[PDB]
Amino acid sequence: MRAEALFDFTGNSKLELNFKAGDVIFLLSRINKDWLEGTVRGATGIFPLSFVKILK
Repeated sequence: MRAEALFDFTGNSKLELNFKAGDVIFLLSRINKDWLEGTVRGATGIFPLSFVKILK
């Protein structure tokens, strides 16, 4: 599925997915209850579920 970012998320590590509010993320899977793995802006990485709205 996909998720629309609600807030900007600037990760510290290259393992974390960077994005800005309004970006639509192509989800890859849940890594745990509070985090997702997804793709956007040419990169892949993990990010907090609470920073996006799942489009479903």
